[PDB]
Amino acid sequence: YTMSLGAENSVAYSNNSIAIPTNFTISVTTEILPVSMTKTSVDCTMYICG
Amino acid sequence: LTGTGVLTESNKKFLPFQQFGRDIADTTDAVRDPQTLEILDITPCSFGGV
Ligand SMILES: *[C@@H]1O[C@H](CO)[C@@H](O[C@@H]2O[C@H](CO)[C@@H](O)[C@H](O)[C@H]2NC(C)=O)[C@H](O)[C@H]1NC(C)=O
Ligand SMILES: *[C@@H]1O[C@H](CO)[C@@H](O[C@@H]2O[C@H](CO)[C@@H](O)[C@H](O)[C@H]2NC(C)=O)[C@H](O)[C@H]1NC(C)=O
Repeated sequence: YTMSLGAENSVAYSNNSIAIPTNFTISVTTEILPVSMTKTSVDCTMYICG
Repeated sequence: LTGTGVLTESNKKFLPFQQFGRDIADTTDAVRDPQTLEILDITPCSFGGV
């Protein structure tokens, strides 16, 4: 299929109307970030020649 | 098949036709002794950085 970007949401804009929140949600989200790699050492003489 | 390694007793039960043993990286880590029908693990000789 041809992918859809997102659901369409036409915001009801007018020159004298505002939307004010009456409530709130305390939302906890996860962010995973790599920090380090495996520290690998290669003996060049032993690798090439044994 | 020549090489240099420590030959220890093995817990791998070989099939009667198989003689050699390889790990993931295609290196021979197990062998069957031709004189006595027993299985030996080859651990590589101790090495490390100084
Ligand atoms: C604020 O008012 C606007 C206009 O009356 C609302 O917008 C309409 O909402 C209905 C409800 O589903 C939709 O069917 C219409 O298509 C919307 N019109 C437009 C131009 O967007 C809006 O929902 C109201 N907001 C609140 C929080 O009550
Ligand atoms: C704001 O939203 C919260 C939801 O997070 C509402 O809390 C709920 O209230 C109902 C009715 O009192 C309870 O049955 C739910 O168990 C409540 N949820 C939680 C998570 O406590 C709160 O009442 C809303 N406030 C307003 C003014 O709309």
